[PDB]
Amino acid sequence: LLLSQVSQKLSNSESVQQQMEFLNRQLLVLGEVNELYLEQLQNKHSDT
Amino acid sequence: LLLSQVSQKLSNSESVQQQMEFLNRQLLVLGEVNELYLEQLQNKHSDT
Amino acid sequence: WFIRCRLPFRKDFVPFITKGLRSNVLLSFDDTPEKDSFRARLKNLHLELTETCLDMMARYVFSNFTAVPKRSPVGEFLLAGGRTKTWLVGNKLVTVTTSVGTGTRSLLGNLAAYVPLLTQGWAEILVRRPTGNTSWLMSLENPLSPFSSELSNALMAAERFKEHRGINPSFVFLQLYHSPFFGDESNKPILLPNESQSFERSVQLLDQIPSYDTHKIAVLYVGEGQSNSELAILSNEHGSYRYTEFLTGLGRLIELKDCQPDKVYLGGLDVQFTYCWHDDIMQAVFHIATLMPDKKRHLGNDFVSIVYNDSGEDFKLGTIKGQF
Amino acid sequence: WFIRCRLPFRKDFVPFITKGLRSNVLLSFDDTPEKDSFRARSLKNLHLELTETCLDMMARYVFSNFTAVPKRSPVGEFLLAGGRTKTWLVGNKLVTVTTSVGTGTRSLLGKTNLAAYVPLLTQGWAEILVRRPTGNTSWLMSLENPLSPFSSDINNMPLQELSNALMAAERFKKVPGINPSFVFLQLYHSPFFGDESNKPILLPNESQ
Repeated sequence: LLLSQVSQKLSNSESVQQQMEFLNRQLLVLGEVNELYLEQLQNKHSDT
Repeated sequence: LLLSQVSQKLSNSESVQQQMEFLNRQLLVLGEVNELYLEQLQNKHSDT
Repeated sequence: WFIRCRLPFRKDFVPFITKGLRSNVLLSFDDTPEKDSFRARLKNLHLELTETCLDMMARYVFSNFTAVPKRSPVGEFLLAGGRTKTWLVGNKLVTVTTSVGTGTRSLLGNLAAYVPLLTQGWAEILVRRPTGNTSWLMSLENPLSPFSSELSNALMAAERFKEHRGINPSFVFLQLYHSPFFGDESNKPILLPNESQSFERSVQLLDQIPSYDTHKIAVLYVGEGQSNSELAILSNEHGSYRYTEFLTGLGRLIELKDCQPDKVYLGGLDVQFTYCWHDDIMQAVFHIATLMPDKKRHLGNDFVSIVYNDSGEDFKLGTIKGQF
Repeated sequence: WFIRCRLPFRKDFVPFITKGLRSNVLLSFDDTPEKDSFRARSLKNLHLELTETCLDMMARYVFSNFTAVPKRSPVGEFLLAGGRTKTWLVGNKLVTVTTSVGTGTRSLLGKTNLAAYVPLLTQGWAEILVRRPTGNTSWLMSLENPLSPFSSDINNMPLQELSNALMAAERFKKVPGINPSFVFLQLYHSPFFGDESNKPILLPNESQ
């Protein structure tokens, strides 16, 4: 069981740290999109 | 006991991989909506 | 001025503002005055105004955002129909809501056994003070009672985001307000009856009224011989070139359609440019121009009008039949 | 027992309980023995402390149960690590507010054109933790009212390069933030505070 567990757990820890950094950046990408939306309205505020 | 802990976290880790994979998708949809908003900003902001 | 001033040294103003305020009042008083608390950080109308001034100072010192909220779409979906309550406390109006249990990922599709526990964490708090309303999406971290009542920690709090893609709501309220040994009626938290549709209706009507000031102004273009016409005035179109120019640079406008919500004044959704000045404290719409064509009443009801002369001694107030 | 007591029909005894409590303080002293049961809103000094602790525990465990230990998810730490903080004592409760300055983001980047207003991006997140006798519990928060579209300089917030920086971060694999004082002021500013004891107190952050 120990052999199986370490052979799985190395990749476990690595991909989990990945999983972590990926989700944090995804959460950050939301602030950008929100600012985009607000600036879109600001611009879109004026009529063509 | 220690190995039980390790294998349990393994199952939790591998089981949460579908959830980790989900995040990937949302990344693409955020990217494309970012592009859409940026180009909306283009054709309504970069005007004459 | 307290709005547009630069962020630093905004606070220290509040001392002097409050000083002038409260020294001004009490020249004819019945009530013992109440100061601020920023040392840690008919006269009825007078007190109303002073309260409003303090409210604005508070809500606007130390930072400045939109005066209204706008919860994220996935947010709204998450607490959709969650169990909610509301408590008047002082002059504020606190309100909270709590999730129901349904999982976004549960719909998205192991760990599906505790998705009610995952979901049930997040709640929402919302305060409606005189100077506008703000809110927050609350997220719990203190877990359940395991002994009495291997779980995805990060991805749990993940799904609470901005625009990505039941627990008794009294809980958090009594959390943030439970100094027990006082608050008899001076600062007594007060629940309103969920049954009391009258009280709920009154709270709604309160939401219906805007936080910023209201102004609407009628802009007219008379001609040269159109003086004292009273129809060629209104029925006019395509005013002089100079009048049209002055009109272009008159703030900003928003076309009336699906794009513009009732957020700004939508008076007369029928037909176009209807330029509308706009900032945060006040908002002035120019409800009618020559370009606009109840309508006759629409422009006969604007209390004040700017009018483009374009004649020689065109106008006297007696000319216009606009009573308001 | 009140813990082991069912979550439903838990509030029921609460007044009776404090009644049973106030009826044990009948004649020991009656300075401020008032009811104060939250059914409305929903030496003998040792006896006062007793009543305090018991009703506080009830309030903590009425309407649900929850362990008295908070442990923030990694996301919270990443966001508000080293954040600008402030703690007050509204009454016997200990309230603490913390505010993020986007430390981990600027870490993601490791350029004033970006780093100048990088924290401005995530300047919304915050965290409020309250420690009562019954333990401490907290919540992470995200204000959801955008900046003043014109009076709070949100237009001059270049973001295309920020998106480019975000892509770079993905490849990697005066005051710099808002003042947490704001949130607290918001959540308790009944301007005519009608109970002097309730007047919140800011402990001086610097004199340790």
